[PDB]
Amino acid sequence: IRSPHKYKDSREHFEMRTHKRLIDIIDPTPKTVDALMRIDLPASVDVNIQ
Amino acid sequence: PRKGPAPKRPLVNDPVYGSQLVTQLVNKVLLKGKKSLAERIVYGALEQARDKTGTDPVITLKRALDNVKPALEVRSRRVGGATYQVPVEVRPDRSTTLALRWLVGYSRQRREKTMIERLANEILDASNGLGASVKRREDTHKMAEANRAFAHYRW
Amino acid sequence: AKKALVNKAAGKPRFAVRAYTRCSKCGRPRAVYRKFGLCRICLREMAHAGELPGVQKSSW
Amino acid sequence: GQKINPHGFRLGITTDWKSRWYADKQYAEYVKEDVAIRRLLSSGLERAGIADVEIERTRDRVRVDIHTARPGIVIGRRGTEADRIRADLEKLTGKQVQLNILEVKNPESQAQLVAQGVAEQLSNRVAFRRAMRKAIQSAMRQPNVKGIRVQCSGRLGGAEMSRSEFYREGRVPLHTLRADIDYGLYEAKTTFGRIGVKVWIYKGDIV
RNA sequence: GCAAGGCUAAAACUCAAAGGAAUUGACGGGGGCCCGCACAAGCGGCGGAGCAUGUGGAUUAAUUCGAUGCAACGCGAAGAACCUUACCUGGGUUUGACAUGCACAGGACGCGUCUAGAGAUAGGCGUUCCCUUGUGGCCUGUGUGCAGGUGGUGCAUGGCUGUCGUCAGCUCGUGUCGUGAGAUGUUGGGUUAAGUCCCGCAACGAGCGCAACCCUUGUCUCAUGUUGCCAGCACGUAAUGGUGGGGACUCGUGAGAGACUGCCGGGGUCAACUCGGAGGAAGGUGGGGAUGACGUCAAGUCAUCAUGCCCCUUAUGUCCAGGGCUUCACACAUGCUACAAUGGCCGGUACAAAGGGCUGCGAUGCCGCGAGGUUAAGCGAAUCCUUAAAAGCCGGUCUCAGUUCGGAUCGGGGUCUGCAACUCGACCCCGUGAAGUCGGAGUCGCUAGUAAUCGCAGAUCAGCAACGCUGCGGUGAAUACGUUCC
Ligand SMILES: [Mg+2]
Ligand SMILES: [Mg+2]
Ligand SMILES: [Mg+2]
Ligand SMILES: [Mg+2]
Ligand SMILES: [Mg+2]
Ligand SMILES: [Mg+2]
Ligand SMILES: [Mg+2]
Ligand SMILES: [Mg+2]
Ligand SMILES: [Mg+2]
Ligand SMILES: [Mg+2]
Ligand SMILES: [Mg+2]
Ligand SMILES: [Mg+2]
Ligand SMILES: [Mg+2]
Ligand SMILES: [Mg+2]
Ligand SMILES: [Mg+2]
Ligand SMILES: [Mg+2]
Ligand SMILES: [Mg+2]
Ligand SMILES: [Mg+2]
Ligand SMILES: [Mg+2]
Ligand SMILES: [Mg+2]
Ligand SMILES: [Mg+2]
Ligand SMILES: [Mg+2]
Ligand SMILES: [Mg+2]
Ligand SMILES: [Mg+2]
Ligand SMILES: [Mg+2]
Ligand SMILES: [Mg+2]
Ligand SMILES: [Zn+2]
Repeated sequence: IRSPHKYKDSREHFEMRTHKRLIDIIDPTPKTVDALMRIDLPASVDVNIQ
Repeated sequence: PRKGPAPKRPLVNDPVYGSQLVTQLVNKVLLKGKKSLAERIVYGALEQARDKTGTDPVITLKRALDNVKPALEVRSRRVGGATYQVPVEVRPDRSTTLALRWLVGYSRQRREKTMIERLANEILDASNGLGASVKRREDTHKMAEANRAFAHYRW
Repeated sequence: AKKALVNKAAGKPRFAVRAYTRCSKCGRPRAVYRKFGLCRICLREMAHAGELPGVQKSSW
Repeated sequence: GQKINPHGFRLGITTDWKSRWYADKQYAEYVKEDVAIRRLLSSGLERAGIADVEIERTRDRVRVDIHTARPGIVIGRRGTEADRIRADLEKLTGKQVQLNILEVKNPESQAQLVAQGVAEQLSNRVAFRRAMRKAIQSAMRQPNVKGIRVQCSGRLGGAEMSRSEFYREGRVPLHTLRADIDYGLYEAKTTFGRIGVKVWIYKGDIV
């Protein structure tokens, strides 16, 4: 509801998107797996290594 | 509307009976979006129409509509401190509409059990000039032919 | 709300069903979302301000 | 009232978010200390004129970019208030904090610095029409400014009945999505209550 | 003067005005033109019944406060058994549940027991880290300022919001005209959804609005291949794309192409623009959203927060247990389920979309008529669960009855959540089977994937009074002569 009191019929719509990508299945070479995690990703990017 | 006339919608030919008059009847019977239900009523009543005559049913249907199409309607108009009815000429595709509404309407309050035998008996009684749908035809005509004195104010 | 009731809802109550939520900015007992911890009012200024990431106005 | 916030309407198109993190489970955790950092900074550093506060957090490492018109004041005598509030910013969150008090290039083409400067003058018994024309004429002297609106509303000089007045120069197209419209709100602490100062600055379309 | 009455003509007293012309607006049962589900033309309702929910009044110890023509009334409340809670009765407390500053005195705290409805009070115990070695932290004591107040004023206010109205308007700079308020520009001719644009003119410009920029849906191209897809290979067991694998098709989502009166014909000052084509997924704003100019209503909110005054401080602060906010001669309002055969019931079978999931989603198995219980796989998820969509289709039966319609109310028996289901939760089983047979004067919504009807999901949330609200897809109409009237 927009108003702080008694105006039910006036409303907002907020969303929250979340993007997913890069399901890459690279070779676990022990030379690479060091350099996979050396780079600083930005603050607004999450990463899992599963 | 203020901005002139609106385009009207084309009706596709009916597959069982190759006529657009049948598919214009199923849209009058249609309630609550039950169109496959509305077509079983119209197809079922037309099959019962040939079971009591032997004749093709849409020929019986067009004879039934020609006995209930009005030619003069009786639209109302106020002039001063009094009102009256002006007899005006029904354009033809309104008379198709206004007669299909009377067949569906007067057979929903008819004395049978199911809608198939209610609708079929009203079609057969209108193609002989007997039903209540035929009775509103001459009631519309006798009302409009009792007011020829007011046919000079036709907008 | 009243400042005693904001501290009471923060602590650990007797009979753990007796707990509830308040807005983390103004301490409002109603219309508090669980994803944010905020009421309907404090969600609306903070989303316009760009102060909580990922949230903006939707049109479709 | 009737007009939307100019920052949220252009969020994700023209302007940009202030908090830069991600939280799949620890979201209300992060918001509850987000609204505690911003209380501590806004109440205690108001002489410096905070433009805004950016908080980006990367896995138990929160970095606070706080902008001001006057970078030398909050540091003081080689960190007597800078690392002081940084100490109270670690007693707050329980985490090691990078702090950066940067700059403002022109603190006259910057709403929330223009709006704070007018309300500081409104809390000095200055005539309100005099304070509103200084902020406008100092802003149109800036190069990349094509328009400014300043609105003050409240009791406006100790009058009994509240009213609202606004001036404008240039063009402020609020209905334009491609426009770069800055926006500020600050609240004068006068002796007759509160006066809200609103500033809209138009700085070209899009880069 | 026959009369009606004419002529001459005061004052007491009372008021601070009474007037004249012009100006801007508002209004008219004035005029011209124009629009809008405004009417008409249609389709389905509401007002009658029963229940749900809010409100008026009444009641009560209290039924906390706010909202009150449109623009209050399934509104604040996106969840009142305790909590929430602001109210009532009663029991406690009083630098206090919370913050700091100053003055004298040294562990806070924790677990466990007893008392009490609880709050708290006590028997106990574990105990001073820090150099309470001076100096730190902390503690209550003891005060002091103070803290605290959902106490008042929305007619002192900020903020935020409704609203006229998503109506097409509202103004300014310079010039000119008028003693002046003011006028002109913004009028006139067309045209537009539009102060949209063109042509004229003592006006020339400019700004805020309109349009555009953004999101969503409608077609295509390129990139892309898992957890998604399966054309052609191989396995297909169990037919569970299950497997090797494929980049074809969809789809997912990045980047782009596309619609502009661009092209043709007629009309128009050759102009704006309009009527009709061609090509295209789409044609003149393609559909819908986001977006509320200057202001109006002393509109709403001091109970989101903030705040100026004002009041309370052994209480109008604050803790707790029970009760209330759910009462009930009535009245209104918004909905739901109905009054059946275009239907009910039973059996069989088909086709979605958008969402949720770790204090979780519970597949499978097993027990129960059933709500459920139990066991436990897989899954922070295009992977697993939610998840069987319901209408629909086909078959059978009922046979127009207050009924095999309706499912209120009441009797009995249960399950689950929770410390706790009496006041006052939902769901399940068996029994019971009320009013209601289409609704008076009146009144509402809707112009197309709309109305009508059918399910599914989310938020708040332990559970829920969810028939609400915000969304999602399924099936899918009837009409519009027209502008006289409201
Ligand atoms: Mg609760
Ligand atoms: Mg006059
Ligand atoms: Mg008029
Ligand atoms: Mg319309
Ligand atoms: Mg009508
Ligand atoms: Mg009723
Ligand atoms: Mg009340
Ligand atoms: Mg409503
Ligand atoms: Mg209670
Ligand atoms: Mg007000
Ligand atoms: Mg005008
Ligand atoms: Mg004028
Ligand atoms: Mg314009
Ligand atoms: Mg627009
Ligand atoms: Mg008022
Ligand atoms: Mg009021
Ligand atoms: Mg107060
Ligand atoms: Mg209580
Ligand atoms: Mg209530
Ligand atoms: Mg039944
Ligand atoms: Mg079935
Ligand atoms: Mg079983
Ligand atoms: Mg059947
Ligand atoms: Mg009866
Ligand atoms: Mg009957
Ligand atoms: Mg729930
Ligand atoms: Zn809040």
